[PDB]
Amino acid sequence: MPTLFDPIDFGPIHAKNRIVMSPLTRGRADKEAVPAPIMAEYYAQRASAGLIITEATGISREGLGWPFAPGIWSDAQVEAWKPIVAGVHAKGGKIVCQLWHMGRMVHSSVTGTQPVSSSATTAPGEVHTYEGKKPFEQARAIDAADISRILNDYENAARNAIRAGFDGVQIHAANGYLIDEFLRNGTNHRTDEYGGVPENRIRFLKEVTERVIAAIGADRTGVRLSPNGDTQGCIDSAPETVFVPAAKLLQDLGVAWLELREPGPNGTFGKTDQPKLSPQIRKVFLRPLVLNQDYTFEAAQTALAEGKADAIAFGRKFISNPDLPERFARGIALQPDDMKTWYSQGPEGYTDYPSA
Ligand SMILES: Cc1cc2nc3c(=O)[nH]c(=O)nc-3n(C[C@H](O)[C@H](O)[C@H](O)COP(=O)(O)O)c2cc1C
Repeated sequence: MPTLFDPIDFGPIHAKNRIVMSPLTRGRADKEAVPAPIMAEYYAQRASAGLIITEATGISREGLGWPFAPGIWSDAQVEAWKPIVAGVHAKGGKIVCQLWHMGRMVHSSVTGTQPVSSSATTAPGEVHTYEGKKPFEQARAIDAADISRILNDYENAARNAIRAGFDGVQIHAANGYLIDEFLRNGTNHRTDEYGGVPENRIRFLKEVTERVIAAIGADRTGVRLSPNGDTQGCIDSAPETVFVPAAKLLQDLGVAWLELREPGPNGTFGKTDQPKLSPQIRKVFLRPLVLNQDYTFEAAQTALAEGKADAIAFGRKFISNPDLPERFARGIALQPDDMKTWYSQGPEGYTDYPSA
């Protein structure tokens, strides 16, 4: 019954439509992870999205490896995010901060410390640094003092997001970052209460989510999961046995909304033959369910008509179509995105894609 053009409530967040801007790392902050003024223009250009999910935003230096990505642990960062968020609100938009701990996906040259993870494992390929790509480093398996600290960092980051004026947060529990490295049995080789059976592998997600909810409210908390397909060396051998229970826990804790990134067999941002778990998750998580990856306008419209999702998040289309909702409403061709400038430092390929 819903179309992409119909409004939706994400908890108390009143979105004007169901065309979500997915989280996109762009690397237009400074080397100190403080947002830069150009980011205000980039997000204001995209304020017609029913909801913007920010680029992944580091909760701590330990968890933030991506060159020129922002953080939200410090008041300098909070003060720089304030005008960015204000410019979206002034255009009638809504925006949530995606809270990031990268886990084993960082390089020590950026963070100053060894990568941390569920287990002492190594991501495949090479990692981005300020001196170019380097081999990934084997992580260290976090202990109870580290868990306490990391929970504190999620708590503080969530508080700071609200302090900056964000409408809410999304916990980044996807794409082979720290939480995902606990969830999936390909990365989690722990012997303690955080390893082994699915309820143990969900425990870290549970504790992060509980601490964010206690800080800012369940109704202001969303989560992203990526249940299916290897992403950055992280895969589960039987994802339904951990991700359907994870989604149910989130439902029971009061989490306001859930986004699933789901590659398919012919996916163009990763691909996989692991089946998509959205149909099973839709039956256990009953609040707004946002799906993502490879959606066209007609596939998205059909998903909402068939009750498969309440909203769809678009990533690459929002890179090059700041006015994606208007282009869809008006049948205007979608401008191609320039992959060479996804992660570069310029305004080129960032704030210089025109609106219709
Ligand atoms: C340049 C770029 C940066 C991205 N950064 C993030 C990110 O910060 N957080 C995240 O959860 N996903 C990130 N993603 C994944 C997207 O949110 C999205 O899942 C992906 O682009 C597929 O959806 P699409 O087919 O609509 O583009 C990124 C994708 C791209 C292309």
